[PDB]
Amino acid sequence: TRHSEIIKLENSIRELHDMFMDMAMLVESQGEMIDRIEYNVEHAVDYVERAVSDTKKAVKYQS
Amino acid sequence: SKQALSEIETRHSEIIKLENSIRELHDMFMDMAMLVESQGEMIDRIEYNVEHAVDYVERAVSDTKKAVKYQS
Amino acid sequence: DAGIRTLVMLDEQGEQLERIEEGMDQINKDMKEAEKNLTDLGSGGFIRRVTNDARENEMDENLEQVSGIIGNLRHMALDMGNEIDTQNRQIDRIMEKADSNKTRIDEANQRATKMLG
Amino acid sequence: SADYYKGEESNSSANKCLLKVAGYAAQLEQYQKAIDIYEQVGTSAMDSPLLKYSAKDYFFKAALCHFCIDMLNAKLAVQKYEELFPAFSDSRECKLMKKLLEAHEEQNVDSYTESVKEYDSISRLDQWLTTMLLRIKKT
Amino acid sequence: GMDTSGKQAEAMALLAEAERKVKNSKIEEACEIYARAANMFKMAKNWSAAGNAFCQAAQLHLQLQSKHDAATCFVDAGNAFKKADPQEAINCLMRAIEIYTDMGRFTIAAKHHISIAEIYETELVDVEKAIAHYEQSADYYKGEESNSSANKCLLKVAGYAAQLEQYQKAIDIYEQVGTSAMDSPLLKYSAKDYFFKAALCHFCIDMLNAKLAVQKYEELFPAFSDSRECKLMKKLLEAHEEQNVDSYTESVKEYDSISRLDQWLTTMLLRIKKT
Amino acid sequence: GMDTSGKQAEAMALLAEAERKVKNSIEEACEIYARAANMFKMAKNWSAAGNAFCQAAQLHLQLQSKHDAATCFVDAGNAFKKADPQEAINCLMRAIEIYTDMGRFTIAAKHHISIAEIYETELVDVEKAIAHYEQSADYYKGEESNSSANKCLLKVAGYAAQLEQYQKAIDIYEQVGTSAMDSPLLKYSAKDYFFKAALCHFCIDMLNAKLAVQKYEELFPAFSDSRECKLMKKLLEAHEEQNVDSYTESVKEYDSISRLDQWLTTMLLRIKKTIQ
Amino acid sequence: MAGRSMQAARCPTDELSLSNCAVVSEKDYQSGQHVIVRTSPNHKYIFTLRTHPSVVPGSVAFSLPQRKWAGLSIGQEIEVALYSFDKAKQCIGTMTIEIDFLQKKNIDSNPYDTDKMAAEFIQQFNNQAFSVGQQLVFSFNDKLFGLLVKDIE
Repeated sequence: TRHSEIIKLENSIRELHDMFMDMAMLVESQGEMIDRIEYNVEHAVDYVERAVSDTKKAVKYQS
Repeated sequence: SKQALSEIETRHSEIIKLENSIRELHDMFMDMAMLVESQGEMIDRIEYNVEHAVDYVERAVSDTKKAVKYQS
Repeated sequence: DAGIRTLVMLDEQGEQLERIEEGMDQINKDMKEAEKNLTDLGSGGFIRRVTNDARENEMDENLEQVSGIIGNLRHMALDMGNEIDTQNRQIDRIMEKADSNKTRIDEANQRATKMLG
Repeated sequence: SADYYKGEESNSSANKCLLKVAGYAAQLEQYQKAIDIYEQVGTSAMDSPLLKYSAKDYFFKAALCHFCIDMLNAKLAVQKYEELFPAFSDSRECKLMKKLLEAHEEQNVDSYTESVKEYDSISRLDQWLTTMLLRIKKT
Repeated sequence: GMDTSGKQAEAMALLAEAERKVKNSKIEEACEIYARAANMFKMAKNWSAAGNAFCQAAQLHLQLQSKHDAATCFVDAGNAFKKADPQEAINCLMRAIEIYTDMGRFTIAAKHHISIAEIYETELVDVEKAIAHYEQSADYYKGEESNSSANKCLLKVAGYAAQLEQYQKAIDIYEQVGTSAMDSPLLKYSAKDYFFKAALCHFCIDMLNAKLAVQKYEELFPAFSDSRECKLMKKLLEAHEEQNVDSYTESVKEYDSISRLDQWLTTMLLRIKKT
Repeated sequence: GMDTSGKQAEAMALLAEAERKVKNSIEEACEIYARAANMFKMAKNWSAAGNAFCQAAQLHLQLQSKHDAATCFVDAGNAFKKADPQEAINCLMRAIEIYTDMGRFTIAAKHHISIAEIYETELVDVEKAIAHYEQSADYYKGEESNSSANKCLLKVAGYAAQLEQYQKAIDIYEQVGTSAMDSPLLKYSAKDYFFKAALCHFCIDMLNAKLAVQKYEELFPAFSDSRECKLMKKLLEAHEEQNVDSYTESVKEYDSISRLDQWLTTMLLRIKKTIQ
Repeated sequence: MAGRSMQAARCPTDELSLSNCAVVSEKDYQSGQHVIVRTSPNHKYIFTLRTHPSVVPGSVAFSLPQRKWAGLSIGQEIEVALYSFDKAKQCIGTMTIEIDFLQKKNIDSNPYDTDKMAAEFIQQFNNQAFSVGQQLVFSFNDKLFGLLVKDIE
């Protein structure tokens, strides 16, 4: 009985360790991706703001 | 008896290893909670930025619609 | 408790991610329409009574609880893990959408700049 | 803020807002609002697998809030809470409050104090939970 | 099953109408309707001809003054060919990668490289070419500092090298990855597996220097002793030092009793034990 | 491979074209320089790409552009990261200055963290790394990013304790522990911070460490139940009598029951150095 | 002179194994030369070379007692550097050695003339390297003895 419970616990701990390492790698990758997307969207919003401001000023000057 | 207590110590030998493994898992849980919290706050910040962007985009679309309607 | 808090936070993050994806889709549709209009403008046992074993009962209960807790945490961890893969796939999809949207606005700006000259 | 969030169709935040509101309100000795909000949050989270297990804590909080009303309906409330969520029996909270009620039935403060000390030793308690426990002791 | 026939008929009718319109400024409309026809044919589930039509529409778009649309059409055509003649998908994805690197997009180019390597190794038998693609993707990610993708590529190439008997490359990659993980505050525990893998790679070369390798792994990372991998390693060493068959058999049975061994690990262990 | 030679030749041709275009005199020159530097980077010759990127950034800024120039400068610094850290550092400082001028706190903090990482990994400097980490922590605290600021402060305190006097380390550890005490999830780790503080206090003086651990026990009731508090008490009692053997026995027992971070051992040895 | 890489090999002849001499190939070195075998930074063993035609070139052959003393392994990689003894300081005056039978099957109590033992030891091991604590096998009266060097003068 001792061997059965001990081996069951060891297998459960190993499985938990494996899945936790898997989600740790996935979370690190996702954090890198989200860090990238913050900068990307910031640059995109700045660029579109610049372009629309240019459009508005040009149309106002021309009319 | 000497043999019986030697066997009892042998049985106890595995308790320390199990305790170390469980404390390892507890530390992993504590670390993962911190990473989840950091991701949550960063996602909230990104969502705030997206709300600002969409509000400005809607305002610009309204202005463009007004301009085309009046000019046309 | 740490497990539970992680689960709830993951739920909230997933909902927020869905919200941002919807926002990006709306952005894309509206900007496309605006550009087009502008162009148109132109069983076992954990006990062993060998020598009384009066100091082995409490260990069993702790072990029992730990084994049960680990069993539940196994399923719990699986459930919490399931969400992250879907979240990552959604993140990749928004990656593509944001890149496409950025390129569209850039090309629109280029066309706007080139139309005058 | 919660009303605005509901009007914006943005879920997963109204529940936490109501939970915090109930936790704050229970400080000022207003139980009906706290009971209603806690039961609403519990029934909302019961069907969600992610928060279903955590719903037990909400039920325990509601039971603690309902405990001060009167022991007669508190037992019934606990029984009712156990009836709707039979898995609630797995949580040690059910046995904890059962022992506390057994001790209180004959003004035996020693047993309740021992139970609270054991619960604190095994796991730390929250300030609000400790305050409610001391208030129950004052009875 | 009338649905498949109906979808085929609709897609071919749309393609014929697109051909008529383009035959009759016109380039933009022709390309748009051709893309719609390709999408309809893809929905029709005729994978080979759908991919052919989609790639033809992509080429017609290339004829038009446009780049990002061209590259998107190329990648979609490659995905369509994924379930067709792999060579056409490979060529289309190669051209898409060339265009992307022409514009400096490292991430999508490396993703496409990994995709072509994966399709080559899963469907075809030539994995060595996929090794070159994986190495190129890893170098690109290292240039972009994409730690996760570069680490995954390095691990995959090291595993394939170990499978192909390239022991030294696999051992070097595993040692580098383990050292990198150990230096960082996190991932240091997984370094044990890399050391175990690296030690297997070394042990297959010889048994005399296995003692030196295990000594290096132990002293460099004393905590590695607690890992059952080191216990199994020393047990294998003492078993193989003498011509006794029962020792390694009971060792492998004891280790397998806990958790099942993977295919690569099982075959590597059987190979080392046999020789 | 022919790829490297082809990219090198294309970069040279594009550099010549851009130089001729500017000599005649404008965005076409900047685009040509950027493309040439991209091909240079493709060729794996990390050196000499930064010069082209800097020229492109200067040409772009010549027409008042600040965003594209800043991004190009950041890319040039990344390219110089391993080619020449001196120029990568200069480009990163320039980017930080520009982003501060336009008020981008998040980007400035990120650049401050990157510079600190490069200083700690490539060059040999801790004071500069500590200053950069503190600046990034202040910026992120301004940006309500308490987690990263606290992490940076903890790293700075650890560096100071390892090399500098312990007053800053003691203050940072105590503040972080007090803040965590209120935080539900991270209240438990406050014990480790208080453990470090007590151990660091041990170095300053025995009676001071005793008073500090007593105060920590009084403030945090469960600290009395913690094994670290018992170990500190037992160790202080043994060191009061100048008994090295008991100190070593306790250290060995604590290491056996649980492993060490590889820094607690260093601090224990340093404490034992003055035991006499 | 600076040292060359070599592969440890099996002793070619049992007679040379009894002589306890480091056996090498003709192309590797010359008979009688003194070498130092570096197995690790802290493991340098001084041996005397005894070339034999049967030794494959590029390999250094060792006997079982040599492997025991130095912990060598058949096929092990080592370094070998030529060395010359300082007879002005390193000449051996006296050798107090302890002797324990290598084989327990034929242990005997027969008397042995220690004078003849010393004479044969000198004759077989003349101009050969010996260090304190060294282990070897010595054949006397056709009987094998496990000699463990204890003291030298």
